Amino acid sequence: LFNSEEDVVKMSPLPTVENQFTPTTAWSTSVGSGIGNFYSNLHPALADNVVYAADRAGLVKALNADDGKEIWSVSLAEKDGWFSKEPALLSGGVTVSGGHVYIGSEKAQVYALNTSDGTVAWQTKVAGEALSRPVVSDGLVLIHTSNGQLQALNEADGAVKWTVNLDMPSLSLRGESAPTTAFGAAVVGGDNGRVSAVLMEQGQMIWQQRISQATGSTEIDRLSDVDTTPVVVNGVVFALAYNGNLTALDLRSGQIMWKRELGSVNDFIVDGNRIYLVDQNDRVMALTIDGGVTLWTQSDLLHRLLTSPVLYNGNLVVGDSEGYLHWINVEDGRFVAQQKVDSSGFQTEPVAADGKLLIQAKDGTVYSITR
Amino acid sequence: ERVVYRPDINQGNYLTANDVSKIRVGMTQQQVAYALGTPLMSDPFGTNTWFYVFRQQPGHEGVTQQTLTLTFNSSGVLTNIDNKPAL
Amino acid sequence: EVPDNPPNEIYATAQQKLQDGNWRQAITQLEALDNRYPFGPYSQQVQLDLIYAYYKNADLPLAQAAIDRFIRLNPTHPNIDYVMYMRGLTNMALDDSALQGFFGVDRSDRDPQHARAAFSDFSKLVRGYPNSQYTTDATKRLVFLKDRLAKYEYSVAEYYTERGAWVAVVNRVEGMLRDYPDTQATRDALPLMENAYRQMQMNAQAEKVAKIIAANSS
Amino acid sequence: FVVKDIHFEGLQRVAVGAALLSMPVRTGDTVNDEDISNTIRALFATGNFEDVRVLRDGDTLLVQVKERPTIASITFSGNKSVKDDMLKQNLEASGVRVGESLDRTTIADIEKGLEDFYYSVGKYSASVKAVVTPLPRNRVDLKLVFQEGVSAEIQQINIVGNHAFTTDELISHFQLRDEVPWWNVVGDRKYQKQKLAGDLETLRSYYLDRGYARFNIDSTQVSLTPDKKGIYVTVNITEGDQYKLSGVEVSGNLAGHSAEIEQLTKIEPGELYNGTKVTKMEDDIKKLLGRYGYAYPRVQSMPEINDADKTVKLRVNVDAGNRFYVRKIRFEGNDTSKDAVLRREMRQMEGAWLGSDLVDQGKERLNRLGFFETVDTDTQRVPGSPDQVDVVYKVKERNTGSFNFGIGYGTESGVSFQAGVQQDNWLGTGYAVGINGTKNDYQTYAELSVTNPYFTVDGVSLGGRLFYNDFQADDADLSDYTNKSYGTDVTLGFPINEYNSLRAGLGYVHNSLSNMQPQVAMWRYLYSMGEHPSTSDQDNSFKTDDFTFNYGWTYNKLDRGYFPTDGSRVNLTGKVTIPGSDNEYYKVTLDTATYVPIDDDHKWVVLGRTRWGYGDGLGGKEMPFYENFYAGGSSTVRGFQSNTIGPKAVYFPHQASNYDPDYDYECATQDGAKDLCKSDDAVGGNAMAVASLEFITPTPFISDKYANSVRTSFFWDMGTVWDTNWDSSQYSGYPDYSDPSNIRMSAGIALQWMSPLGPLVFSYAQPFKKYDGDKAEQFQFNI
Amino acid sequence: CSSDSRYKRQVSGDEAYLEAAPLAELHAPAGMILPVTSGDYAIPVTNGSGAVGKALDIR
Repeated sequence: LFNSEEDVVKMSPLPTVENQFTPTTAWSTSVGSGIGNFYSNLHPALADNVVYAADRAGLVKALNADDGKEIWSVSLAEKDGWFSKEPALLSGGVTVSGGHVYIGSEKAQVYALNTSDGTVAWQTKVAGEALSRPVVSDGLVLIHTSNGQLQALNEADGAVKWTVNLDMPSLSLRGESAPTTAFGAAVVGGDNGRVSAVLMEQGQMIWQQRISQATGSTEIDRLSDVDTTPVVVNGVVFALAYNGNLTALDLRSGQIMWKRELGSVNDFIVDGNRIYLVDQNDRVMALTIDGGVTLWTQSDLLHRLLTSPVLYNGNLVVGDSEGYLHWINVEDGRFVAQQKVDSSGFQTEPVAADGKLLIQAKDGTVYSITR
Repeated sequence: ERVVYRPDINQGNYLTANDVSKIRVGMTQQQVAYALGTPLMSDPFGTNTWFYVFRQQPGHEGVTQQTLTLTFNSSGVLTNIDNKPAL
Repeated sequence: EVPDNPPNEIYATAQQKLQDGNWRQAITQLEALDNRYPFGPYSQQVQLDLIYAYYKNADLPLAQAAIDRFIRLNPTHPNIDYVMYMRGLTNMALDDSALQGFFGVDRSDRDPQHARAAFSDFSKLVRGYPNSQYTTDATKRLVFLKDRLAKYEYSVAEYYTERGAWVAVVNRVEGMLRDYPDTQATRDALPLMENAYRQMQMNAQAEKVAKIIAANSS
Repeated sequence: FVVKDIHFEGLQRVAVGAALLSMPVRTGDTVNDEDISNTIRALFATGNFEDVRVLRDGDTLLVQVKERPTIASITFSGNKSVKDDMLKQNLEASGVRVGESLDRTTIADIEKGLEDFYYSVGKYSASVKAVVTPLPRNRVDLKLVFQEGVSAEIQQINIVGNHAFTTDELISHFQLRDEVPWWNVVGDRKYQKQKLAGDLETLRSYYLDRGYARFNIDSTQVSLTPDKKGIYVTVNITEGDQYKLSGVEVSGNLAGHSAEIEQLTKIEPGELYNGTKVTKMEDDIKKLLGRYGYAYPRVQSMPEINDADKTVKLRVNVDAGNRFYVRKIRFEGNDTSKDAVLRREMRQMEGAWLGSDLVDQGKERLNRLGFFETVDTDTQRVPGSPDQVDVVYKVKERNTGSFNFGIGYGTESGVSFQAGVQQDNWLGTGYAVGINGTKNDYQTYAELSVTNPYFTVDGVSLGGRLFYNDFQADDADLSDYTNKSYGTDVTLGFPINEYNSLRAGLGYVHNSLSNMQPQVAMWRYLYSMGEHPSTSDQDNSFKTDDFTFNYGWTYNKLDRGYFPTDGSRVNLTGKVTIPGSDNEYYKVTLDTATYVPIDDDHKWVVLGRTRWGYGDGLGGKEMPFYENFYAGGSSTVRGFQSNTIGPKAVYFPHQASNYDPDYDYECATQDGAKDLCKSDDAVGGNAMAVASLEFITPTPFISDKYANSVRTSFFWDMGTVWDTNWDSSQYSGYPDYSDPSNIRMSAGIALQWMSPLGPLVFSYAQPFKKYDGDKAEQFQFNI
Repeated sequence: CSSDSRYKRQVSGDEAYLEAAPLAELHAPAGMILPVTSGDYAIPVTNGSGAVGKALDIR
């Protein structure tokens, strides 16, 4: 019927579904339509034993953990988005500290909903789309946004501590540069292909170092799950450009002590001296801190829209936005387990929490993966 | 001719009374052409004779014309603001 | 075109089909020559042989290409003037041509778009190449052509006589009078200037034009 | 060392000297192996050398070169949707083309240029590699794979900060269109940043004219999402506020036109600020000055946007040229038609000032030429004075030669045929010729038509028509009504205005009928003729030398006379008789031609065809049964055969047609259908209301090089024809027609095919309402 | 006049530029001198050693 009408495309699926510790979700309590086709984060924060989790529908839940049961469920509104009074469609993921479920919107908003009812204990607008999850630290709800702005908002009552542009991308090379505080600097990357550390006191540029190019005529990866967000394991500062070129900069000057400009790393953690990273090939691999010495790699993972490789249930778990979870041999690259618990899958990082692996997929959003 | 109206004979390019009073006998062609410009008909035969001339007939009700020519000398200095009417 | 052959293979199979009159199979091998050998030693002649092929295949703008592709690319021949001939010779037949001739209506009062170009090239022949055998047509092919410019321009003086825009009669005529020194349509433009002047009551100015008739009686 | 000679190996697109002078050690120069290595690079610095191997025979150079030039072939592959030439332009952007110096350094800018071309396509996942593949003696193949990953589509233009407009109802009237489910299709939603730029300027022209002078679009953040398809556009804008256009300060060079130059800038002071009216009231003055002969009409507004009361005040800077502007005119693109025939279409005269409308009214008269395809103007201001303009009405003529025919049996049953050929004012004569005719064994028809369309400069179309219809309707004889109707019909055209053009003429219709069919409407009008001949036999005659008076008039505002997209032609034509005619009737009729663009792209254009007519006797008569109205079957409504709209002829009881054919041409005859039958051929009505509703429609699979000349026209066609003398008297136990309730219907597609012999319209319909007496010909193919 | 197994036809054409010799020269009396030529109208006549038209050199 509908086959002969349309045209064709291409991608790369998952090989070697492994189950050596046979995985499963422990609860299933999904928020709704989860991350969506905006560059969005809906990262479920689990506090009060409650997965405060949101989707790109404005709907924020309170999925009380060990069953994900609803403590509360609110749907947030926007104020300038297309006209006004529109659902939040959250770009920033759920941050929770105190009675404050901080979620950032795709239109302009960054919230903080009280963690008993989800009533917005404050919301504070950021300039354009909150490119980052609302990173909440030191009285500052630090967001790097669509306009390249490190925006710090007051985490108790809502008040813009500052909003400072660092690396405005071209149109908006959508880079979650999410501002991590290190050495007095909220270290927050560059969406056009840079990395910065910016002083956490009021947003003073400690350094911004250009890492890789911009997307458009200097063609680098837009298709990367951009984690311009600096994972600052000590001041060899591990971070990414817009394509995800891993770079290890100085914390006070940006001196790139080594880089995987060679890489265009999508999702990376620096597990001590083991930079467990989803590469541009979506190869899960381990790198050092003083170099990108490939302590191991993985070709079992190869072009799935992966999450971050996180150690849980004895193995390095990495889901994807194809729903395949993958428990990686942490010592070398091998699928120990695979859980295809979604098929729209997780554009949020696997929250190895509650004794589970809490996730947010796009359709079957909040599960909690076990083995 | 019993016609009261048909598509009318028409023209433009004829000096306003401003354009006549903008200039004087003695005024050079360029000095004449400062706000009069050039006509669309001058004299290739004799002197500078700048014919700014109208033509019109409003439906066989008497044909109209405004032949406002500027006879200069060959130095271009105006010698005649020659403004002939209809017929 | 023939494939990547030696040039004189392609030049011979160009040249025979000129002598065969197989001008397409000349162009098949005049240009497959110039495909890999436009630096052929005869590529100046090939360009002329292209005009020999094109215009005798009646490919007049393609000749006009190879006419200019002679003078631009390989002008090294004394048939630049032939090219200046064939430029207009393209441009003369490029302007006024129709199937209306068997019924008996005009072509020369029409617009002279390419005919003004043939007016140029046959002038550029008799000016820029006045030595040439090609000037012989070219001198003749200015004479009708300025009258073809005249009888085109006279038609507007003819029409604006009908319009009653009597300035606009003289606008063509005195322009034509300034244009054409010998064409009859200009001598026939000539009284319309006086005629229009008399409707505009420039009767004395009209008789300036009437004494031209006393001189263009001669 | 000094080189004695150089060996020039492998050049084939470049010369020895093209090598030799790009050798820094040329022949005779002192040669070094430094100069050899200088020679390797600089011969490669030709860009026409695939490899350079300069060596020496002691000092005698020997340069060994493979070269990448003249490219033998360029291949494109994997380009599933995008055409290979569109990719070739980015190769031709990168200087890589067939028969040319390849540079294999330029393999990448082929591809990087192409993927960035692919970015601007409406994709971003679309990749390309170029392949260099050498071929005889210099040649190469330039193969290209194309990795078309996915296109890009706009998803939601996230116009944040939007404080007077809901972006969602803006997108429905934006250019980036949406809503394609399996129950709605408007067209695809591909990511067009160029439409998006117009969308933000739709958004600007949404705001700015309400009051929003200091509306501003703050920022714009396209969702460069890791899919390379999902495009959201996080636009920051700021409403500003409603301003009020609250003053008009129009000044500058006004040239004595100062009063209406104020009035062409009328606002009310306090009018909620219209930014578009501000620009409008500029050009309001500009055409005005362009009517005086100033196409130096420089008119520049200035809203003094006064936020102290949230208002603006419109300063306007007006320049009003110098007079007497149109020096002369020219024409071009009429190398085949005489220019003064086209100059008398023109209304701007030389020796005038510029009427900019005068230039274009004759150009609109040039637009309504019909023997054209496009018309332009070229209003060259002649320098040296701002009284000096030459207006070159560059035009383009139409095709010449059109043919028609007819069939039904030939060459074996006598010589029976139909003919017809057209000249289309052949190559621009000023003489329109279209000639037709038919000779069959049942009738022989003669007709002539010639027109001098510009016999006089007013617009007098010297056009005459004559006719000799030796029509017998031969069964084997006058056994089915003769009509030897002959004579002439001459008509002249007269423009009194530029759209108002009148028509009038006379008709000599020397009718000579005999053996008229016993259908009552023949006699019913003959009963109004004073004739009461045989109801029961076809033996009866009808002679009338109908001295008739024809008339007409056009309104001509439909733009093209060739292939319009917009406008309206209102074209009247009717007839009446005179005292002295052998019949005293009239017939008035009116048709139209109006093109209404559905979209403003004018490839979606409504076409209105509707026919209305009435005629009866002027006194004591009728308009004839042979003058009654009709439609159906390629006339207005398709899916029928001809004469299916109208009073369907009812017979008297009949015996013998002077040889009624034995059970053929049966007419309630003695040979069948006996005693008051009715055939399903329309004798038609003395009144008419029939129509057709076609559409200019785009064809995205037909190349629009001739789909602007092919009018693929879907229709639903309808209409009624009734007689005000077919009232239910004899046609009472039969189809009665007295009203516009006799409507036929069909829907389908017309396919106008502009051949070199003209437009060819083939149609197919299904009669969805078929009234009484209607034949069905769904397959109707006309030439 | 009557078809006889693949007859042929007749067409028409024009080459009048070839035969045109300079026409009756416009003059002017004194005090009335129009410029006679404002272009390449006044034929800069050369008729060097060859024919008129396509009878001349072909390549």
